Amino acid sequence: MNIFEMLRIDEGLRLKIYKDTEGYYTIGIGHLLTKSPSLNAAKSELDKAIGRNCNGVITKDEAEKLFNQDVAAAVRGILRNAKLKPVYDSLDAVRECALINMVFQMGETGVAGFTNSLRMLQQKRWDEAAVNLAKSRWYNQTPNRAKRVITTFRTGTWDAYKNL
Ligand SMILES: [Cl-]
Ligand SMILES: [Cl-]
Ligand SMILES: [Cl-]
Ligand SMILES: [Cl-]
Ligand SMILES: [Cl-]
Ligand SMILES: [Rb+]
Ligand SMILES: [Rb+]
Ligand SMILES: [Rb+]
Ligand SMILES: [Rb+]
Ligand SMILES: [Rb+]
Repeated sequence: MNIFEMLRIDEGLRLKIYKDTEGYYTIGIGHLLTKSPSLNAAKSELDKAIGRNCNGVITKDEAEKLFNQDVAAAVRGILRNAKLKPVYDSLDAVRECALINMVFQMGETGVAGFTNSLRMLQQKRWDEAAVNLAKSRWYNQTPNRAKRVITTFRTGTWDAYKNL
């Protein structure tokens, strides 16, 4: 298990534009296209992302291309974010994956807002952090995915993903 396998479990793979858990147009492995309700706006974003005439459909290789961009950019953005960088650097490589997962799902700014949980993580107060992380819209709206991510933070193991 690694970050790619983890997010592939959590996000799935779809080759046609679809609506994510929040109702937003998405494709591939959790590649958010737009929050607009206009499918045409989503289709324009897609063509621009891939560099061709897709009208809503991509290949697996293309989906994987966007996914590695998105993971790379999540890591890079964490390391440029003054709130998230110290926490990332303080964490072991398994727990880092949980942080990348959260940023992938809810964006940098959203994760950086978990001030109290981030402090508990940097303090290595794992069960306290886990309790705090669950007190969130995040957890309420996607509780099974959040449980998996939280278990990864709490334990530093892949127990919540091994054989998914
Ligand atoms: Cl439209
Ligand atoms: Cl993009
Ligand atoms: Cl604790
Ligand atoms: Cl709490
Ligand atoms: Cl869920
Ligand atoms: Rb998804
Ligand atoms: Rb996403
Ligand atoms: Rb729509
Ligand atoms: Rb580290
Ligand atoms: Rb905050």
